[PDB]
Amino acid sequence: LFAVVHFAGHQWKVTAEDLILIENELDVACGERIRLEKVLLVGADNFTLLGKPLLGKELVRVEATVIEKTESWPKINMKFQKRKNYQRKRITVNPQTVLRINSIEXXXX
Amino acid sequence: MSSFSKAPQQWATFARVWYLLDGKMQPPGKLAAMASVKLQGLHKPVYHQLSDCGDHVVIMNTRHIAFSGNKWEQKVYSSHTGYPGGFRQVTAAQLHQKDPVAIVKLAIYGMLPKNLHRRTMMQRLHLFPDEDIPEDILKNLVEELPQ
Amino acid sequence: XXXXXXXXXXXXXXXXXXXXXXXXXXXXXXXXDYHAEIQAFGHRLQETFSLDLLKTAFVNSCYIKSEEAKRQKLGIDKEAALLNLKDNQELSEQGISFSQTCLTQFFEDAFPDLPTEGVTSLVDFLTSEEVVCHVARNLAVEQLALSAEFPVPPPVLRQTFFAVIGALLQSSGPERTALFIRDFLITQMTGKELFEMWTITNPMGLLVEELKKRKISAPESRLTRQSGSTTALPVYFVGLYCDRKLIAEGPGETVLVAEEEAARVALRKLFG
Amino acid sequence: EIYHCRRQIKYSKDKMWYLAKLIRGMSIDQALAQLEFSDKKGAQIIKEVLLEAQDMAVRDHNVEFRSNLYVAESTSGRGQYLKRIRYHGRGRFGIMEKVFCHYFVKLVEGXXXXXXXXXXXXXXXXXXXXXXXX
Amino acid sequence: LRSRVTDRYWRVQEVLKHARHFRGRKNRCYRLAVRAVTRAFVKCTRARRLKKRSLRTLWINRITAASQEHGLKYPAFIINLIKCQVELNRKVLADLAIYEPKTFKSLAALAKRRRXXXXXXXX
RNA sequence: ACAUAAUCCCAAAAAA
RNA sequence: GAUUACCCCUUCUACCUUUUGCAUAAUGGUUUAACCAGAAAAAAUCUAACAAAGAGAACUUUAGCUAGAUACCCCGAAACCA
Repeated sequence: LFAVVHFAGHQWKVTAEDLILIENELDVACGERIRLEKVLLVGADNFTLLGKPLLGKELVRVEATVIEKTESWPKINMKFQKRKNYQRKRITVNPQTVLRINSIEXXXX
Repeated sequence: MSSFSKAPQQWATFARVWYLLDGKMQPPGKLAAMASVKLQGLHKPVYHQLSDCGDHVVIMNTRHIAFSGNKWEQKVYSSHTGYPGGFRQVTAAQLHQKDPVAIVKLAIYGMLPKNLHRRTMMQRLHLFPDEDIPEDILKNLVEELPQ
Repeated sequence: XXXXXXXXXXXXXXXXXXXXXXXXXXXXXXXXDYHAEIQAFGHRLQETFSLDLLKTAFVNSCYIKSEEAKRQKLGIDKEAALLNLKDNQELSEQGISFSQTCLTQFFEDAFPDLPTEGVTSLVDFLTSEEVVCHVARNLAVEQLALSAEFPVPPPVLRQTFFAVIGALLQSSGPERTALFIRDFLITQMTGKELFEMWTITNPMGLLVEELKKRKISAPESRLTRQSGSTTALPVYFVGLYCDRKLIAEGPGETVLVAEEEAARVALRKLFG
Repeated sequence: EIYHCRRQIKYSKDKMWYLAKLIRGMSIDQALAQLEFSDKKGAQIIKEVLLEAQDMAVRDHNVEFRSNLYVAESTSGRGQYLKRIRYHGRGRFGIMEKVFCHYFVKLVEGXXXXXXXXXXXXXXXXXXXXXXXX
Repeated sequence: LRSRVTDRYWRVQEVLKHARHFRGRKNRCYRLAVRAVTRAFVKCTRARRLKKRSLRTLWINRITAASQEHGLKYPAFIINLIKCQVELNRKVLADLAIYEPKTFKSLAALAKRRRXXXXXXXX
């Protein structure tokens, strides 16, 4: 039994107890419990539910918890042009957020 | 289970599966394409470029291969040595009359990507002009896709 | 100034070839007091009581013996710390017992279909020293632990951890403890190792015992097919059934290993 | 451990390194015999270094059994260079560099054990099965 | 009057600190270290740009394989998924194409169903 | 009909 | 980038100078350390002082005058003369 959610313009496969990092900040305080939408649901009894262009809010639910807001290792981006004397060095650190998936809710209709 | 921080999925490696391909009138080089697909492992959803997950393909009756058109006499295989004027032209006809298993193999030899994995997957390919397979005492999977 | 940076670079380069041992008293930079630690300990966790028992939980016999030793050596004055250890050992005793009872209740309620041997194995693995001590070190209990000789060694941190357990048992009661421990241990397991350590000896025979005990049916292994490979490993397809009904099927390199894995999958299959 | 060093001696470092690697790992006796009957300029010098190392081993460390001594490490460093003028034709002068070698010898007690034997079939069957499972 | 002091030596020390694990004089000499560092950063940017392309191609190959196992090709599967209003990315689709053959089998079944219904409605 | 080893970028193929 | 505590596979035509255009089989460099090549305010813009006056016995002035702050780097001849 696993689900497929969508956030920050990126789709992800989520399962219970899983830890998933999402881009930047969700504007949510650490320790709080948030709900996410559902692109797809697949039950391990081989029973799949796929809605379009979204799944049932009443039918299925996904609830996860935010651990903290971290920062990925610094990436060095440099642009260089040959004999134009053009060199631009920029160090960019991508912000991230740690989400702990806790409860995947499935109810019968 | 568990997945962490944007990672591609490959675990370790798996065991290759030996396949059998029939001869008798299938077009040369048309078989080499799919045989190269099986050689690379492009038919497997678990495929990886570096892992070299490709399988082992065994083809039979390579002399019974059939090339269309006038290309039988008109196809020229070039073999050149270091010595000056060592350029040799061998037609598909005479080559079939001498060493047929070379032909199809050459058709495969141009399909695969270069460098290492080419020869690596090339050693996974075996051809015979007639059917004798002691390796068939060892049970393998048979795939039939004639053209 | 260049002198301060040369001295900082020389100290940072001197620390590479020389590694000093970890000290417990000089560990924290700020002054370490009992009340500060127990206050933060009370603010983080839900409920915390019995500050005396909590402080006693991080007290070890080695520190007391060393202290009394220094008292005898110097001979300046004489004080009695004796009550601490005597009060701690009891909390540890009750702690171990109640931990066993609680975990037994957990395995009883969660997995009723689990045989006695499986219960014993899982309890032995869950109460194991290495795992619990690992959880300890991961929870940074070693920072709150007081050890004169060395902070690192497991006999300190483990007994300290159990003392903390018992302390939570007496002070906060069972209802809180059941919340605390049950959360961590499960999250720690995560593996197949749970049933693997019980499978270390005659997997087939164990399956025979389970089947004969439950459905009273002798397991039968039958080869359903074989796909050979001479080079790396041959693949044999081995079925395992009872009363003509197939329980499981699986591939193997050798007949023995194939039967082992088939018996393992069938072992976890009857676990539910 | 018994250390011995010789500095400010003038010989080719690359040439001395030949006899330096020769006695490395070898026992005291075999190294002695070798250096004795080895033909080169470094033979005598390294023989002297070895002899002095043995004398220091016996006298200073008071070793009970001389057979328990072997050569653990031997190395050759480069010292200062003496610049000389080599006269050539057509009024040109080349620079002849006279080199130097600092010989260092490190000895450790106990019986010498060195195994260069490696089974090909075992190593292959292990490394392949471990690489295929990773 | 000023001095060269430790500035240049510290800059060189930093560049060489970033020049570690490099081969030859490039992990030793300063100039070659810089020359290799520039190329290293350019390659960093370019490979980080083409990484998405490589992953996309790989995923497309995997999905193509899993599709061909069911008797249909990749483009037909894509079209069917488009007309099925499925916005699912090829990454997750490939992950399902590997770990969960059942879901991909269902999607392929619906694909063949939509294709047969369109071919029957067009006739 | 030009002068070192072939094919006008691999191998082949066919006539949305 | 992946991948294993190492590597093979995949993605990329040195730097500088000179040029319409150089990875170029155009130029310079063995490497390293160190040395080494934009220092001139008239009119102007700008910050302040006072204002038909400014400015330390000198000049300017139909809003000026005074002060401060802003832009124009090195090496090399063949030869001439004493």
